Amino acid sequence: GVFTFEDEITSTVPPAKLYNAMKDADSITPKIIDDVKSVEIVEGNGGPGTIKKLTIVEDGETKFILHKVESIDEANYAYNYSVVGGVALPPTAEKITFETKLVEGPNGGSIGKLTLKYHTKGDAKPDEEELKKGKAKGEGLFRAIEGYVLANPTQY
Ligand SMILES: Oc1cc(O)c2c(c1)O[C@H](c1ccc(O)c(O)c1)[C@H](O)C2
Ligand code: NA
Repeated sequence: GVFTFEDEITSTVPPAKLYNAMKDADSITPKIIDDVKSVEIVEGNGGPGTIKKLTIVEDGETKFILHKVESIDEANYAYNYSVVGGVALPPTAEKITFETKLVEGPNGGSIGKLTLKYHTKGDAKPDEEELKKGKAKGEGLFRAIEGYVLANPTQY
């Protein structure tokens, strides 16, 4: 079954900038996120359908995550990817989809909507700790990309 969750977040960065930085995530994330060591494209050109392998470290052990780029809807400043393999993929889960979309916020900033779609096998439900972990991850990437923009103002 598919279980969807949406959280609303805010940033002081305007959406066009955040969005341009969201597209450079493969370069930005390994710098900022300590556990993330690299992102390699396995198949594709970077657009929808592209498969990426992330190499991370957890407990001094190298582990691998597989991502699939799902859709990149500029008109709605949106960037969507799915975890399709690895330990970021809980044993009882088919797939996890992470969507981020941005609109203008009150004061030149942005309002973000982070969507988590947890695909389970058959009639299983998502494990609550795994959900908590997946939301933290989604928010973490957003705050990485945001952090990089705030710290490197001339680049965006
Ligand atoms: O081991 C991790 C740690 C993380 O903080 C994250 C991991 C894996 O994977 C995701 C992630 C990490 C880097 C990316 O470039 C990306 O698009 C997604 C998550 O959102 C952030
Ligand atoms: Na790193």
